[PDB]
Amino acid sequence: MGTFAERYNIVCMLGKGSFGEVLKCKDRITQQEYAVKVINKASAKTSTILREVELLKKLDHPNIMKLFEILEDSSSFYIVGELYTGGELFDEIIKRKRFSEHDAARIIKQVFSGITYMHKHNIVHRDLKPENILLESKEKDCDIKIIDFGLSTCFQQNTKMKDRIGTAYYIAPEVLRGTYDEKCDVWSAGVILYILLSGTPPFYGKNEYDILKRVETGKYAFDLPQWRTISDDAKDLIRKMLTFHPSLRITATQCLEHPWIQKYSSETPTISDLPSLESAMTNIRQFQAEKKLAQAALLYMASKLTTLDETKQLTEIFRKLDTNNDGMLDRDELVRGYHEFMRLKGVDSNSLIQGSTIEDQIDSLMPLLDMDGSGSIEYSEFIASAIDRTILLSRERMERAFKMFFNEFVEMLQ
Ligand SMILES: Nc1ncnc2c1ncn2[C@@H]1O[C@H](COP(=O)(O)O)[C@@H](O)[C@H]1O
Ligand SMILES: [Ca+2]
Ligand SMILES: [Ca+2]
Ligand SMILES: [Cl-]
Ligand SMILES: [Mg+2]
Ligand SMILES: [Mg+2]
Repeated sequence: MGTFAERYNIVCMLGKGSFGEVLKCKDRITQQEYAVKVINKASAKTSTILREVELLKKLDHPNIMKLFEILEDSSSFYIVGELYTGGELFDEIIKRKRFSEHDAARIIKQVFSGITYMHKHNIVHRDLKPENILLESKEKDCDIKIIDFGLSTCFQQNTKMKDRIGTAYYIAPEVLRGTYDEKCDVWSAGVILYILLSGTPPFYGKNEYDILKRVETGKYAFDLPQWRTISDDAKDLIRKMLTFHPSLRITATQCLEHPWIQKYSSETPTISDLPSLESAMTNIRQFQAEKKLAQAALLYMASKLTTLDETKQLTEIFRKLDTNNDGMLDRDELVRGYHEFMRLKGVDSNSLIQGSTIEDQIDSLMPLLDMDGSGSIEYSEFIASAIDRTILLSRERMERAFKMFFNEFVEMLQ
């Protein structure tokens, strides 16, 4: 475990939910701010708790809440995560009341990418709804972040503190029968998508009694007038997600790959991205030239101590390279991105041999950037190798890296 009070100062409260309370805290050395969920230990239901929390920490996906550490004192567990300032997707729906097909697809693609990644890691959300999706900031096209999952097996929730009425719109019919498989998240995501495009829940009613009665029948329609102005492709995706029988309901990956999603997720590099692509390429080569000790040390600092404001350019590059929208870079995506980079420069990729091809270059690189051997370059691995090492050289950040384990320490990093 570890000592929370030594490392962090509590600044203010941010919210209260089912499992505990969420506060803003500040790292005493770096002054970097974080969100911390504080859970009373008597609420447990600590060895297996830390084991399941460890899996949560290693989730590394741009649309999933990022957790940095779990600390403990005599009364509480502290789960310290990235701080998001844009509020709940719920509030954005209220303000806009509904979204263009282009805007809805961009939002729901991120939900699909996050849920796919969760399911591949054997995690079911079980309460997916707009109140549990935060915007990372107030910036226009910012990433959304799925929150509020993973603790239901280890800790006792207070049913009162959860917004039951809100949840009811979103629950799959099999949940009313005691079932919580992966497919229930797909149904909830389909309710979200229905709402993004129409502004209205597909299963609706005055109060919770009428809503749940409609959920149990599974019956919904595209009868509202605004559905006449919405494409058949979007309706086809919704019909596949809101299938009554979970066995016939499509998977999250099939959601992510649906043609309607692909049409509006064509982000690809352009001439204006060349400065940052060139920046990323130089830093990656330097990273791939440093020894296994330096590399693992750099990954640790980039993934835990960098800020959203410092990774924003690299996050846009990552998204443009991520052709299949799953929030990870596979071998072919790096090869294609390399080819696109050269094309944008006006350079024939065959000039490289005069001393190997893009394909040989990437295949030699994959074992060095995929430090965890996952088969793909996750977000934190890309940032660590592509970030300018200069920003990681902050004295405060070195101080924090040291304290987690000095004059010699600083030189070794340098
Ligand atoms: N990472 C975060 N950044 C900012 N606010 C958060 C974060 N996590 C939770 N919150 C706030 O705390 C509330 C309850 O959190 P939760 O119990 O995880 O649903 C959320 O609805 C947000 O208002
Ligand atoms: Ca990908
Ligand atoms: Ca990996
Ligand atoms: Cl949490
Ligand atoms: Mg205490
Ligand atoms: Mg919540």
